[PDB]
Amino acid sequence: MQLNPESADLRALAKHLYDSYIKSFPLTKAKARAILTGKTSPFVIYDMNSLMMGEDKIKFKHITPLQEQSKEVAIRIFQGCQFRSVEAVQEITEYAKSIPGFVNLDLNDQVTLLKYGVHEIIYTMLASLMNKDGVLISEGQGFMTREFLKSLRKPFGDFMEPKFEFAVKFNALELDDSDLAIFIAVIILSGDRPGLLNVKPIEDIQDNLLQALELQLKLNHPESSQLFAKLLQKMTDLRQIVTEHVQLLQVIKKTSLHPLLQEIYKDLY
Amino acid sequence: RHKILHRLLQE
Ligand SMILES: CC(C)(Oc1ccc(C(=O)c2ccc(Cl)cc2)cc1)C(=O)O
Ligand SMILES: CC(C)(Oc1ccc(C(=O)c2ccc(Cl)cc2)cc1)C(=O)O
Ligand SMILES: CC(C)(Oc1ccc(C(=O)c2ccc(Cl)cc2)cc1)C(=O)O
Repeated sequence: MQLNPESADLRALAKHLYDSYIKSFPLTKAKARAILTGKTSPFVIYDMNSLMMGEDKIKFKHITPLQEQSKEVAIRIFQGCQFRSVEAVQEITEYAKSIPGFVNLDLNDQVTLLKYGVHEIIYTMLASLMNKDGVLISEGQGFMTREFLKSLRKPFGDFMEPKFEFAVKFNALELDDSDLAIFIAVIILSGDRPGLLNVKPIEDIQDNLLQALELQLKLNHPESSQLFAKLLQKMTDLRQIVTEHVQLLQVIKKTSLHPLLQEIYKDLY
Repeated sequence: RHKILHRLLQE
């Protein structure tokens, strides 16, 4: 079945992806997992009282005492998420650059690739910070409960719920950072994003990422065959939630956002 | 469009 030939590179690929992955992002899944269980204490926001007291105890990077904050928790929260998304786009861009061969793609296609993959890999990586009760925030300094989010007014309460539903099923796969490094790499190099004009060199890379992932999944998960196909089917699900997130943006929008994000959502799908 | 993104790839 499986041999030990020049698959040494496949493993060389995964090591390289892991090493830049672990320094590209703040909180690895390993680290967040330890916080979600104890060994290491975030402030828990379950309450409007805990909210109002959370913004006091937690040091959010996007806020400064001198600036005007909207009297509107739903809006003060969207603010932080926008700031974090802007930062996440930059961290994902840096990671994309470390994927062997990416920087030699046509720069117009690197842009297209990053445009469609960012939020998918954002939702993928968000699960690493979630359990069934809530999600870690502020580099693990805070913890916002799932049920408090759902209680926010009007449509904002419907933003994070699909993400929780995704994370629950997705975390049951019990992937680790080493697996996550190669999976997001496979996401970024999706050769079926709309608007690509030099596909073949992208597919060639994705295949190398795909077979490196499969080999990684067999070596690291003896207790579950078909983990590979299950992940691929997850990439299908990540697209649907993006489609469902945009429609929600529209609802709110017809009732703004950082030029980088507006740049990303403009003419998406 | 994609000028902010295009700029980040150029680094
Ligand atoms: C930032 C932007 C453009 O749009 C988002 C809008 C909302 C969320 C939330 O998760 C959220 C949930 C509840 C509240 Cl009250 C506030 C925010 C995340 C992203 C994106 O897609 O990058
Ligand atoms: C890379 C990643 C996943 O970056 C994030 C980017 C965007 C968000 C959000 O959209 C969000 C939604 C709800 C809340 Cl309460 C807070 C943030 C979260 C994390 C990380 O940090 O590992
Ligand atoms: C980079 C990071 C994690 O970005 C945030 C993303 C989301 C939030 C929130 O979920 C939130 C909760 C309550 C309030 Cl009042 C405001 C914002 C905060 C910060 C930060 O800045 O540390």
